[PDB]
Amino acid sequence: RETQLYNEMVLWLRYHEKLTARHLPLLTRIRQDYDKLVPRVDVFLRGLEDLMRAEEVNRLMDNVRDAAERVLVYEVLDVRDPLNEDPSVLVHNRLVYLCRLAYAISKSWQTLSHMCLDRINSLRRRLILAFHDRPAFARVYARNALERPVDGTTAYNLLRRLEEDFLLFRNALR
Amino acid sequence: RETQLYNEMVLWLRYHEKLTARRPGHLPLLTRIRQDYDKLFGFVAARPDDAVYGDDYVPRVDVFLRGLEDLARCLCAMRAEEVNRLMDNVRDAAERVLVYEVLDVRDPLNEDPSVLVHNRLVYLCRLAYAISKSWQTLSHMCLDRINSLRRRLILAFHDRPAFARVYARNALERPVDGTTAYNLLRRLEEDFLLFRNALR
Amino acid sequence: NSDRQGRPSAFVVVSRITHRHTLINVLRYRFRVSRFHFLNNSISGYGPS
Repeated sequence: RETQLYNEMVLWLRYHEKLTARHLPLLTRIRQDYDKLVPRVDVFLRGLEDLMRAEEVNRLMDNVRDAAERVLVYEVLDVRDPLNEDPSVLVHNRLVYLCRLAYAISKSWQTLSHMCLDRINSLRRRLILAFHDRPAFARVYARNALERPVDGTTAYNLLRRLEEDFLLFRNALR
Repeated sequence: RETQLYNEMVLWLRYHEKLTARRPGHLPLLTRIRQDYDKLFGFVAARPDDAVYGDDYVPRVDVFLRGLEDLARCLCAMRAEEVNRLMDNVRDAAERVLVYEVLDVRDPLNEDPSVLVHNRLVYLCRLAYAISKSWQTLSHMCLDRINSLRRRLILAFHDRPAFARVYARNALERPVDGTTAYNLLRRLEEDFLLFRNALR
Repeated sequence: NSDRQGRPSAFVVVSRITHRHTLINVLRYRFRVSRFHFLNNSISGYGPS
């Protein structure tokens, strides 16, 4: 279906626009502790290794793997706190947790954004195939809107100017 | 009952584990003692500790208060409200151990690099005497609530001699344990199968 | 010490040593206590002198 894949390109792009519009308890407390103790974070993750039970680490890698796929809903393992009394080693363990989590958020941010660009690009292939369909006037305007790789502000403005394409698909597929 | 004090055994440990998960390893206080620990010995050598969380840190303060009392004795020359800004924030930090306050010390004294900066560790060591002691008071109160329940769960072994009754005590005949009790709690679905087989 | 001078201190020093740089260094050996205080009113004033 074409109206099903046009409903698909509306849904992926509003998904992508809601995503790229949208963490303060991540970035603020990392940056304020780094001054006292995201490319900044990885080198600081390299720095924290320069500057502990097995379980604690089992939860540590668990929440990092889980919140990388559960990107919206991030768990707050707090800190298990079986470490030494010094302010600096609990701080260094808690901040590695934030560096491992934010880098998991960063990798998730790159995978979600690239897939949102990919699936609209795969739908863009179907919509030039929608241009290839029979001969209607808005089919020609369908490609001329959509022969451009996926960008934030441009295709968002085009969605309000693809009010022609719904009268296309009624007149094309009924 | 029995599952009341078995629940509260889990309640205080999960109530404790959380506090320990949340330990306030004070960076601001440590930064300001470490600055002032550097600065007083410049004065002392001319004559014109670490883990602010250590159990041993409380007698480290108790010696280092006397280490400053021996250096304030050699330089016996300071406002009353200054001593009130000292002691009033100390008692609150002993009651509000989570949130520790810093004071820009009220500066009435000599402009020498001692008597300013010594007055800082007049306050930054009573605060370290406030945070480190009062953490031990609340924690030993948390450990005494658990060890009272430890006697209550000796009485679980005093029940009908089921095996998981004997497994209950053999997981619980130890004093406090940050790592052991918490991991131990997770592996006691046998005890949920025990007590329902015990008192239904 | 206190008031943009603190206090002045005068000396008369006899010396076998004639060389200047080896002479001033043994006064820095002697007057490091002023050199404690030569930093203290140097850090008290960023702009005073």
